[PDB]
Amino acid sequence: EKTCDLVGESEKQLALLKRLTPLFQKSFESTVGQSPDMYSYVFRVCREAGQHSSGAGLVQIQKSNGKETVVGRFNETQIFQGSNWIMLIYKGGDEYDNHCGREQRRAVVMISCNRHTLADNFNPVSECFYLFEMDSSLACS
Amino acid sequence: TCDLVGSEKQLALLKRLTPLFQKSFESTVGQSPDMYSYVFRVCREAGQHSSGAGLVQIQKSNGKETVVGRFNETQIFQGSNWIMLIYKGGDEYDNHCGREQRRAVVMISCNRHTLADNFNPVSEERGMVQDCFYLFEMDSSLACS
Ligand SMILES: *[C@@H]1O[C@H](CO)[C@@H](O)[C@H](O)[C@H]1NC(C)=O
Ligand SMILES: *[C@@H]1O[C@H](CO)[C@@H](O)[C@H](O)[C@H]1NC(C)=O
Repeated sequence: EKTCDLVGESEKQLALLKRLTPLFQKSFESTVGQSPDMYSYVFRVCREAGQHSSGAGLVQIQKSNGKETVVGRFNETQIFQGSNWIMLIYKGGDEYDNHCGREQRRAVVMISCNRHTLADNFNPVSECFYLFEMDSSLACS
Repeated sequence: TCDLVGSEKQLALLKRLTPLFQKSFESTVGQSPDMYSYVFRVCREAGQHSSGAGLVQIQKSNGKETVVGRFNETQIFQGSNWIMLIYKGGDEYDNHCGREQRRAVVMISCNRHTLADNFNPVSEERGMVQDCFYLFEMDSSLACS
């Protein structure tokens, strides 16, 4: 019954967490790259993404063989709300092998207000920083 | 002007933002005594005592300026209806957040009715320090796609 664990205990962030509950059971996926280097990014809200990555909230899957690399874990979550957007952050991903000071990967998902959908249009923006975006009326105010 | 921490993509993005270079943005948050004024500029000096600052925090009680981020260390990304501008290399925290260098993150949302407006931090000095993250927002049709 594990959900998001806030990095630190902002109640403003806990309320934000309850506001996104409607997305907890949805699964977001997007595939970029081209054969044979196609990678599938699967993202979940406060639930585990991927098939072999316990605690991962967003994983990168090599389409060729299904090898999973954790980008972020929902047990190290941060969440902020702007005028018409919500920023979700998952820390504690797998460390880089020979890049970025070999630091733990991290996922940043920019959820934009879209009054015409509860959830949709998830995709990576630019892949020491993994940026993604998606639309949701939940990020509307 | 801005110095990328790089990318042709961010370079085009920097030029796409030129229309905002000579404007200055300010927003004051929190109430007496501990009120703070945040001054933000695009690829241009924002501080009065802080050289190379892209975004500064001014303690209103005494005028102490803190560099939140420098434009000589810029990063820029564009989403569907937003643009994320990042200024790293701000002054280090004194007794918070591992005493690491501050950085400013500004979320520019698409707004097809203003070239630029509604600049403000997403939280107050207090909350921002607690979260070890200085996040700001503003509107601009330049962030529209
Ligand atoms: C998150 O969960 C992972 C499980 O592998 C653990 O290693 C890590 O310490 C946890 N992070 C925190 C700070 O809770
Ligand atoms: C940015 O400028 C400051 C001087 O104010 C300097 O300390 C820092 O090393 C510079 N960073 C880069 C990108 O060279």
